[PDB]
Amino acid sequence: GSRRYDSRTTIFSPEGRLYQVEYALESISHAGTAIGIMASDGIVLAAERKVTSTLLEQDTSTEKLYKLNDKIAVAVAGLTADAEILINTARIHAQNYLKTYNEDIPVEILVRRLSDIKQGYTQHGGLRPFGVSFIYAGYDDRYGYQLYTSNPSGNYTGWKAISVGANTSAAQTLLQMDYKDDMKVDDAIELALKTLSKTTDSSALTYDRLEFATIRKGANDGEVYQKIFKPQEIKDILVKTGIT
Amino acid sequence: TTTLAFRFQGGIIVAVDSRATAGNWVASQTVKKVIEINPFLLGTMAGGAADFQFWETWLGSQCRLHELREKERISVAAASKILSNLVYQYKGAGLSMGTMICGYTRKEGPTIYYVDSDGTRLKGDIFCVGSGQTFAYGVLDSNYKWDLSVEDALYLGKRSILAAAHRDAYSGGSVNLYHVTEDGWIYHGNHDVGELFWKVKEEEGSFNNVIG
Amino acid sequence: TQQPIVTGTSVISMKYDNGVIIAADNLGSYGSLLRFNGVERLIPVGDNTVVGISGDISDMQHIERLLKDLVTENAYDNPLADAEEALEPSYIFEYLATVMYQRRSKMNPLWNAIIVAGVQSNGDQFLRYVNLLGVTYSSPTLATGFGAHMANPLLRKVVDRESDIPKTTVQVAEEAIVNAMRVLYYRDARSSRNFSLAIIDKNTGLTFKKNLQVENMKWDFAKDIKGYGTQKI
Amino acid sequence: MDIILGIRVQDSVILASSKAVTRGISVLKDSDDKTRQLSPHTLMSFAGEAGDTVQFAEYIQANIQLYSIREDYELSPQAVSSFVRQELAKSIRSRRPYQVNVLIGGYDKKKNKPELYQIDYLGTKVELPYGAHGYSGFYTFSLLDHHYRPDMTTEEGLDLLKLCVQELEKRMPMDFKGVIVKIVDKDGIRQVDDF
Amino acid sequence: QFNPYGDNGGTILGIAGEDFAVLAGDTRNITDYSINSRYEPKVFDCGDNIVMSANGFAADGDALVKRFKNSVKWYHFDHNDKKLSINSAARNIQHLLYGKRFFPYYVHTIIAGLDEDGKGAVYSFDPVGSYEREQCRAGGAAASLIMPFLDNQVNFKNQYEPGTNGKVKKPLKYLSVEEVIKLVRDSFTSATERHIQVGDGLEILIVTKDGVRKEFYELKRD
Amino acid sequence: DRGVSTFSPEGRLFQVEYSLEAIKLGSTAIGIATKEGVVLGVEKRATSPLLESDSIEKIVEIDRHIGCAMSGLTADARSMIEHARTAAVTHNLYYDEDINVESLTQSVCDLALRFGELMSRPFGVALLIAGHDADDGYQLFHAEPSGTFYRYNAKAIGSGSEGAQAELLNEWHSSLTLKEAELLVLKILKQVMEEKLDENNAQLSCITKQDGFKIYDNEKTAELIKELKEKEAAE
Amino acid sequence: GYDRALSIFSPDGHIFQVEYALEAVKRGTCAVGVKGKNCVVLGCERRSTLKLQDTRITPSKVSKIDSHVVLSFSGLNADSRILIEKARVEAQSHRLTLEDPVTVEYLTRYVAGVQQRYTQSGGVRPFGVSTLIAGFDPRDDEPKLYQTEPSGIYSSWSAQTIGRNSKTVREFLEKNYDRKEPPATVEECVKLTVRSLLEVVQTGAKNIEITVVKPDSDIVALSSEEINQYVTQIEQEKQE
Amino acid sequence: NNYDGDTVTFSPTGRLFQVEYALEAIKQGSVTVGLRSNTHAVLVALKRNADELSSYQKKIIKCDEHMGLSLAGLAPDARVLSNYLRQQCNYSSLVFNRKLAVERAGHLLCDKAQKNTQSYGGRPYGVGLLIIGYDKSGAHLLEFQPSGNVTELYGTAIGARSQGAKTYLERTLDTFIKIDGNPDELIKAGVEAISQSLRDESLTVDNLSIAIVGKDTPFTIYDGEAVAKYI
Ligand SMILES: *[C@@](C)(CO)[C@](*)(O)[C@H](CC(C)C)NC(=O)[C@H](Cc1ccccc1)NC(=O)[C@H](CC(C)C)NC(=O)[C@H](CCc1ccccc1)NC(=O)CN1CCOCC1
Ligand SMILES: [Mg+2]
Repeated sequence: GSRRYDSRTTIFSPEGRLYQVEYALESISHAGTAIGIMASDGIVLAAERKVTSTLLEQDTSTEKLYKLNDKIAVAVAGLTADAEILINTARIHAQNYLKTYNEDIPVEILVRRLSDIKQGYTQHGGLRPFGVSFIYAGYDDRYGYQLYTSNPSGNYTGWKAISVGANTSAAQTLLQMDYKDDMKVDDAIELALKTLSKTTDSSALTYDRLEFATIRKGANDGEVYQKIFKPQEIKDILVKTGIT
Repeated sequence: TTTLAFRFQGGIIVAVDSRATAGNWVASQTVKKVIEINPFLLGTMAGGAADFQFWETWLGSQCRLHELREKERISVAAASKILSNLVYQYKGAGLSMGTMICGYTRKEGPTIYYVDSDGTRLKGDIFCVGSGQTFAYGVLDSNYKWDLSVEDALYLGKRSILAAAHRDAYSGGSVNLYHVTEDGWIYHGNHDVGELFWKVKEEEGSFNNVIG
Repeated sequence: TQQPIVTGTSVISMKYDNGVIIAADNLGSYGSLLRFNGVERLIPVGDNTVVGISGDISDMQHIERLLKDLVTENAYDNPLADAEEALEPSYIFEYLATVMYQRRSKMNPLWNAIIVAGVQSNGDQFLRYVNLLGVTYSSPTLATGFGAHMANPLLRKVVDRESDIPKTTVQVAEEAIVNAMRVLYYRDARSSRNFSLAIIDKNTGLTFKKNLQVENMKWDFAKDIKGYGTQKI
Repeated sequence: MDIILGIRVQDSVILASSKAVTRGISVLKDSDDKTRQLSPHTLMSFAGEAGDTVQFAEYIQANIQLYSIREDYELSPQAVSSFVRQELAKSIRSRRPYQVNVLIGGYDKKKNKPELYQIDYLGTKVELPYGAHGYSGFYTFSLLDHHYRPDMTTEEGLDLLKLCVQELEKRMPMDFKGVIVKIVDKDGIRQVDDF
Repeated sequence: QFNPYGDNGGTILGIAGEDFAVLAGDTRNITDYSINSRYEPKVFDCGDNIVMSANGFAADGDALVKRFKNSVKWYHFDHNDKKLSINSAARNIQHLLYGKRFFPYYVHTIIAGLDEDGKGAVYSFDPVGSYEREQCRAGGAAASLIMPFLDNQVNFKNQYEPGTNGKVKKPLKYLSVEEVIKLVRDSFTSATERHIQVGDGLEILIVTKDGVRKEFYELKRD
Repeated sequence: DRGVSTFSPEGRLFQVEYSLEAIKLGSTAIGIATKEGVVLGVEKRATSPLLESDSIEKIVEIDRHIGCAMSGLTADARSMIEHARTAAVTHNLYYDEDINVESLTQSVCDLALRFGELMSRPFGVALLIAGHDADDGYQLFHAEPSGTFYRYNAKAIGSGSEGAQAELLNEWHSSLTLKEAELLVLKILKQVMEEKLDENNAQLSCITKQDGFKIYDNEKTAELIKELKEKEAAE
Repeated sequence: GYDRALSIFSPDGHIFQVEYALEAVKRGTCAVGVKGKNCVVLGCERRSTLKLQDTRITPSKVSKIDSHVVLSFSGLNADSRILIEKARVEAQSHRLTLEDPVTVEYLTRYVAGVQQRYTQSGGVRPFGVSTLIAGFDPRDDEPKLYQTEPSGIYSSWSAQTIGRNSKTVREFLEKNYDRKEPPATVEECVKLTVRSLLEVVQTGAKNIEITVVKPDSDIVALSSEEINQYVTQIEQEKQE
Repeated sequence: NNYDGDTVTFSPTGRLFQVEYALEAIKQGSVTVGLRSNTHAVLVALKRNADELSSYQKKIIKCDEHMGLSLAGLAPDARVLSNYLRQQCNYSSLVFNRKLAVERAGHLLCDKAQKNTQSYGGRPYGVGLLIIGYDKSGAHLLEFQPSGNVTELYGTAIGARSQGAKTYLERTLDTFIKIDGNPDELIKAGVEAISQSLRDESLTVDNLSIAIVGKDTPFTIYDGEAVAKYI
């Protein structure tokens, strides 16, 4: 019968590893680098677009950074199509929570459920896992500003600063070097860009090959604002830090 | 029916009548209305015979499975709640049940739980259930004290059923007594109302309304 | 839940020494309207059974198809289909009785009263009744509808108990059936003059009689009856 | 089941609930506690159809306790009340709806404010300074309209509550065998034994 | 609207002796004011020395007997031909009846036989499965006529010892098979006289250790 | 790969035969039947000394009149026991009587071959089912994952089974007392066990008509071990 | 639905998918459980290749199943969440029907039963997780410590360890733990747990987590400084 | 070789190897014999044990008062198929008040076994059955193979060394067929037939298993001291 053609996506190796999860991670390591840095007064999300073409429409584009609700955003590394499936699920999950409790969903609860979905694809169903790693940047009134990451295994962890995708080894060393706890948002913006500038596989880092976003309390009195940077706003912030 | 069970100094007394009716037709005078679920658990029956006889038997099977799985006798609370959760699933379907799950365990002590077919579950010291419950309450309440002896408690339970058996047209036949202690339940005989009424009338001097 | 539309009235039957007789008129009533006149309500199954049906005709036609299909199914992979493993009256009845009770249990009954008459392989007479409720009973004489009220009394004068069966010939038995059919024509407002009759004998086999008529009727005394009490003209 | 009351004062929420359980012409019990603790600082009283009341209360209790363990965090009274309302709002269009009316008294530790929610079996939620279910309201609301002030103490609230119970005991047809009174505040939930 | 139930009348009677048990029932089958059959048996040998009758709505009665007979057959298959005891049969029948608690078998079931000590046993059931072992039980249309007579003659109710000032009761004792059949025959002739749905014939099934015997008697046919 | 319910050229089911190898790796379990009762004994085999041996539950009650011992992948036995207990209690509910030991065993064995492509694989555990009923008296059954069960006068299963079975062949006779059977299980267990036999690493049980199924205490078994050693030194 | 039998027997009588799930446990960070006279302590390793971590929000290694029972694990982190969730639900369901919280043995038996079910169900792989479940039964002061593993077997332990280099720490506990006299106090129990982890960990900084469970739902997690004091004390006694 | 992985695959020469491997499980099974006259039909079965401490595996199963079979191969599969036959016999009785024909019994078994040989996932039955019975067309004997093939015979045998008993019956055909109205003599012929399949072992009291059905004889099984007459 059909047994002949089954890849058996949800099995262990003799060494106790999940083949498909490992190979999905190998796929993600070739994707554009995405960095998340958490400051005391906000969070930065920076991501490098995959080898851009000059005829690509840059201003009306979205590849790396997605909005889950007013208080939470994600940076993507891997298959974009896979990520969007998961993003729409996460967007719906947040609204279910709001409908039920009349309160915005706590960041971790959203992260756990999305990570539990990924876990399911590694234990049952015989389907391939989602080839996606997320960096979650968000705020709630319990833990304040939070950074998380999840990967195809469905395992998630919290971070002060973290990278996913390509050159994470080099990127994590640089972040570990210059990061400190009393850091501000504007400093974290500079760190995020400097790190990408040194770990990029491109010749020089430019505005058209980046996506950028901040989550500050920089709105008027005790409320959080999500800023998805425009092309011209990235061009300005790149000059202001002296990269171009 | 008339059934009662009350808690006291020396444990639990449980008393029931033995009549069954189909309208005004007296179908039986010798019905067992106490279920011996296990050596430490009793269940009383007031309402639909089949429903009680079927489900309280089933309850005993569930209690047996509990002590096999958990290597420990089931609590009175857990036993009563299995039954109450069962009848709640059938709520509206037309089951007719008013029972009392009576027993002793180490952690709980002597315990009585009223359970009925519309899902009510109540822990309590005194309960009377059935068509003649009010007649039993009248005698039981007016003579009840916590410090009753085992001898006096048995008699009050017996006398309360007799009171109802006399007045309630749908209660009678005979009285079945039970005493529940720390060691388990003890059966205290079947007492025909035919002989018991006159014996009580003469010795007690009560029932003056009746032509002696 | 149904209501019967096109209906068939009484089916009557009895036992005699060597076999069984069964009869039923050829009418399909539509309420008070005597709508259909060529309706056969006796249906043979093989050469040893006749099923007489009253009640809803649409359901009767459904039962016909079931019996027809039963004969086909019995013949499958059966070299002795026309011999030892042929359909017995008792097999045909039990099948119908099963169906009738299953349908009543699903609250969607076949709105019929049925009498299965036949002769078994060992020569024994078979005669049993079943209706929409799944109720079954057997008796020397059996009748449905008005037949139960008017025919049975007459047929029971011939065969009142078991011991009267050997003493009853086919001539005497058929005479009693034909007389009962006349009485039903006098008194049943949903009956017709035309009817069918069937004999199943252990010796002469199945005899199916069509297009019979009620005859030798008494009507002459009507001319003398005037008014309803005091009238003289 | 019959009488359940609720009063929100300056620093606490007070719930009063009748003790009688009546069936036909017999008062089966005169010490029934018609309430469940959903979390350390949230209490729900209930009244309605027999069986449904406890079954619903315990079902909610289990769900809130499950949440508390999972998140190692106590849900706000507002959040709990919204969850309860949605469950009742689902229920009303079910094959067999829960015929249960509830009052949710809680102390929000983040806001440092007492909160009282009234929710009927249809899923009709309202936040109130004082609330009641059933016929109780027809006596108590007018009385509380007069005597209630928003800055009252817990002791003033208990006297205000006594005034309600007295009125109910005077004019209500049925004997409801007094009330069990519970207080919800910053320090949690406690029961008044002598009322 | 379609009514799935009907009343086929008739009446049945079970009495238990020391080493025997009888289950009797009239052979008349009726609907409304008509007689369907004068001889339609409704007391059946079900094997393992168990006799059974389900009186009331005949269609349900037949279905139940049929199912119990089948239950006995599969009991043998599944438990190495073990004999089904009367107490085990009774419990099994409860589950058959209660299985249709919400669309009941409209019948009054009585079974008879010997218990595991060899003593006579009679069990009676309501339509939805409640059961009880008794020395004596009448069921069906004329149950209300026959039953009080049995209380008086089998269990000696309301009978005191002459000259004892109504203080000493008449002592209980087992009846012989001869004396029991006398009571059965008198019960049914009395029932036939005063109940229209009872008559035609009486069929009694007697159960001893030796097996199941039958006896038939004529009843008034009006 | 290959199908789960496949036949070998020799005419056996691969997965059933492979599950039998798993049972050979399992700890030893012995059962002996007498006219005075049936005795069941097992090797506990703790993997480490820190493991509390009393928590090792390889002898199990199904009903008051039926007991059970296991060997192999013991985790697989949980659902088998659960089914057996339900079957026993369910029959009591339907028939107001105790269920025959054979009928219980047959019910358990019906689960065995309910695997394929139902569960994904056969059970990796063998069961010794011991009990009593009024018809056939004291009985001992060996229930395999093949769906087959044999009745036995005595039977050993597990790693030391072939050696222990040969010993049971010589030692068993139809007039064995219960006390004699108790010592015989201990004797044979001590022979096939790796570590030295004592009350902590071995467990005894029995089923009698009078007292029903009972697992012995460590104090009771310890005395039977001491009684066994003394008797062997006495000749 | 996906039906494939993934867990199956091999010629030598092994179920490789279950055995390979144990290898995943062997890869996981070390976890240890030690029970004293009046308490149980659960110790857990945290690997130090991850700096720039946010320890406030990062999932903790020890999880509360109820107010009186805790669960730690070794193996796949994502798999453990599914077991913990099921366990927490069953804990509340037990309170609802039995009107009494679960015993530690019951909760363990349930979790172990789930794990077993995944070893002979079609279309699923076993859990790559072994658990240590500890706590106190309702109205009971006897400490309970149980272990489970992917196959589904479970058992009680005076002290036990699982995860990477667990054979080294088990060796330590086997000679250092006296059955006749367990750790009499909370301090003694925690110290022995920390000592055992120091045989394997590396540094006693932010690598060791300790959670103490006491009778009547009294559970608390130790902070960095509190644990560091045990590390400082042990090292000074070692230099001898 | 490459074409025996499952039952859904044909070999290049048109063979179903999984069905053939199931057939092999019958050959390994203990011998059992079936034979009949015009009045009676008899089953004789050599039972097998694990060792001296074990019981002897029961080979014969009752299906109805007038029908039953003996087995050879996987016993659990015989339990499934016999249970199916019990239900089919029972359906015929309840619905049609009719004893199931022995020929129809075979047709139903054939069709049940066949479905397992044409679908993916399933497997063939690993057992052969000898069905005897008495119905409206006299005595019958059927041989069932898990390929689906069912055959009506005067006599036959299946299992290990079944060729010896099959040869004997082929010689004795004219004699035993006319053993009418004599149960014991028909059994004697069946016992002598199965004896031609014995090696090193002989028929003992708890080894032999006999069953009979006939004109005025319900299907009954004889074991233990009840077969001592025929040794
Ligand atoms: C006191 C004695 C009465 O109030 C107690 O409450 C007892 C409790 C004991 C028996 C455990 N209750 C009864 O006796 C109970 C009253 C009752 C009846 C029906 C519904 C609710 C309560 N009686 C019964 O259950 C009798 C039992 C005897 C043996 C006849 N059974 C019936 O009434 C049955 C079954 C009732 C039923 C319930 C649900 C669906 C369908 C039916 N019904 C009949 O027997 C009908 N009746 C018999 C006479 O022939 C005409 C029809
Ligand atoms: Mg008349």
